[PDB]
This record gives sequence, structure tokens and C-alpha cells, in this order.
Amino acid sequence: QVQLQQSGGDLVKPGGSLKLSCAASGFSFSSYGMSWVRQTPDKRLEWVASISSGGRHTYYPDSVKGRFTISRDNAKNTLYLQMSSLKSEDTAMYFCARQEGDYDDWGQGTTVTVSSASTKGPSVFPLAPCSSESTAALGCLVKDYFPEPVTVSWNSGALTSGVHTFPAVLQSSGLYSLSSVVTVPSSSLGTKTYTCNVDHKPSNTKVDKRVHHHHH
Amino acid sequence: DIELTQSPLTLSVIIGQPASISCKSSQSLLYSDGTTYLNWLLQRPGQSPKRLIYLVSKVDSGVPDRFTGSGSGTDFTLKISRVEAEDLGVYYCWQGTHFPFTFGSGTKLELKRRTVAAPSVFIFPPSDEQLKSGTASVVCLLNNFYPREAKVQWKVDNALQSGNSQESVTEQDSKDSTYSLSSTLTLSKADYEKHKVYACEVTHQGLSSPVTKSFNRGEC
Repeated sequence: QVQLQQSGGDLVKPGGSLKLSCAASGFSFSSYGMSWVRQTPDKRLEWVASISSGGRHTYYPDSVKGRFTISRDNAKNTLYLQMSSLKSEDTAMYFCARQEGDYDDWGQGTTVTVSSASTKGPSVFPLAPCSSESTAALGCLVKDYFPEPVTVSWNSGALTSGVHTFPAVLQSSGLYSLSSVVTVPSSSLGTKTYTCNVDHKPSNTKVDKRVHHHHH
Repeated sequence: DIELTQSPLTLSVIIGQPASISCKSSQSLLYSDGTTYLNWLLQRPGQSPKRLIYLVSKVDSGVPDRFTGSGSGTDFTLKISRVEAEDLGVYYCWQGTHFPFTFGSGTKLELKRRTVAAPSVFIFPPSDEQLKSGTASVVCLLNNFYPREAKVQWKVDNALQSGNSQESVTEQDSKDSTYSLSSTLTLSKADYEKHKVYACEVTHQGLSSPVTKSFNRGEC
């Protein structure tokens, strides 16, 4: 199973530097060119860098030339992107991809946010109604974090049906907030428990919150 | 640089109907080697891009025959004979032949339903944990509705609220082509304790009349 596991998202000041890593497994790493592709906040895709299988040839668009360096460790099966003199335009989700140009496999992505603001970890709050009785709803409010992203799962990934995790909103404070909810038949409330798993890697925050069926 | 332009930018298709996505290149993209190198990506919501077609017409293994790629010269086309649930997401074309490698801006495919789906409406009071920190967030949830257009109005003691709430909408659900929406009303704890009735009023084509969900801060 081809696998490209990338480093966590991170905040960098303008002009700052950062090194991203992508650990590959499940294929002959030393036989493939590798690439970095980024997705900007407007969801456009932009090629960032490519490297030949052995590392002799590196390729860059003019927008990053002299600032970014792509490298690879064929013993560790790891791909790197050293970023420097970072600009606000560099804010994006950076994907590690197999092949130089014909991207057959993609990593999960690393969010890089270039800004002067400081990191803030989220507060996680339960969402539960005060009380049709067919469907019931429980949730988690993930409030006031920076930068993006947070990831949310339920019951350590065992629960996927009925889960709605909303896109984050930017509050007037400059902090992000997001909610995730589960909608279940009311009969399920009797015997099942519902726990939201929240991860904010930029602040090293991991929280599991069991949400109770009634408000206190 | 080779510019790739896609059309349409937003694609709404009734389930089962064909759909076509166009990708136009500023220059031709036939190199030497007599090879294509125009590719198509699908990015499903919250997922990594997955290649569907890497040349003009070569379909990646595991992709149904409904997806076909065609074209040559400056204009390229991706066709889905029958649009199914798993086809929703953003489609990108790109060329990996010549530096710099370039992508199209992306085409969002959304599913169109023949019948409406009404939202299930829930309201959530602020948690005691949050109230201790000096803020109160009230959440209104509209679950599994269609069309996307919906009006959410917050009322606090019958006063219409403006400027103190934010909405988020999930991407279209694969299973039934419905949306879900979250609206969060954010108040200070001091302000929250000064009022009694918190209500979310929803207008939607799936509702015969506007539905109001409410709670009383004390009576909970």
C-alpha cells in the first residue's frame, strides 16, 4: 500500500523558514521522482518543486527559485522541502506526491500558514440539546485556535455514518472556530457513547471529549 | 507558461445524467515521444487528490468505465456517462510535461436532486464549561437538507440578531446529495445571562412553514 505520511501543520512568520518532511512506504522509493504541490486558500493547485529519483536534478518554478530546496533521503525513504524567506503568498496546504509531473499518488497534506500572529490551542466544548424524537444530535465545538487546521473524528474513527464536521469559520478576533456533530437515532442514545477526537498539531493539542446525551 | 482554463467552474448534474468538463490549454500539449501528459485529478472533500486519468484517455485502475478522457491539441474533455454518488468533488486538469507544471483552476461537481429534503433542526445551549470562561456560544444545526439555500434567523427574547453569528455548510453528502449547515451565535456570558429565550428560526423549501427551535436559559 503506497503511503506518504507528511509532517504536521505549522505556523511561520513572514521571512521565516521551515522544513517539511514526507515519509514514504509501500513502494521502491529510490526508483521514483518525487514532487511537492501546494493548494492555496482559493483551492488552486500550484507545482512547487520536483526531484529526480537519485537527487541529481531538482526543478522549481520561478516563484520559489532560490527560496525553496527539495531534497530526499533514499535510505530513510523520506522527502523534504526546506522553505525560506517565506511570504504570505506561500500560505497553502503542501502535498507530497509521487512522480515528478504525473502524480500517481498523493500525501495527506501539510498546512503552512505564513503570518505574524501567534499560535493558539483550541478549547473543546460539548454540544448537547436541553431536552422529532426520531433523530438525536450530539457534537463538539472547537473554538478559538490558530492557525488551521484541526482534525476531528468520532470514537477514534469507528463512527463515520451520521458525522458532520463543518468547515472552520474565521472569527472577528482572528481566531478560527469549528463544530462537529453526530446525528443518531434516539434509541442509540440509550446504550452508545459518543466521543469526539480533536487534534490541533500546530499547538500539539490532542483532546478526546465524551459528550453526554443531556445538558447539566 | 502553459495556462489551463476549465469550464464550467461549477457543475450541477442530476444523478444519473452525463456531465462533461472542459480543459483548454494556451498552447498545445503534444511533446515529442508522441505522448499526452494531460491528467485529471479528483479531490473529494477533506481528502487528498486522487488521479483518475493521467494521459488523455488512460483511466487509472479502479476507476469505473463511466469516466473517459478525450481530446487533443488545445481542447480536452473529461466525460462521466452517468454521474453517481462517488463522483462529487473538485476536478482538476493538469499538464506534467513542460516546466513549470500547471493545473487548471478546478471544476466543482455538485449533485442536483429532483425532490427537496427538509432540514432536521437542533439547537444547542452553551456548555457550563464554556460559561465559566466568559463566553457563550449557541449553535443551531440544520441536518440533511436540499436545496442548499436556507435562511437561519437567531432570536434572543424575540429580538432579531445580526452580525453576531457565523454559518458553515458542509460539502454535499455522497449518500443522498444533501447539505448540512451550522450557525453559531457568540455572546459574552454577561450578555447571555441577561436573556431567557434563545431561538433559531429556519426557512427552507423543505419546510411547510418556518420552524423555530428554542430553549430557555433558566428552564434547561
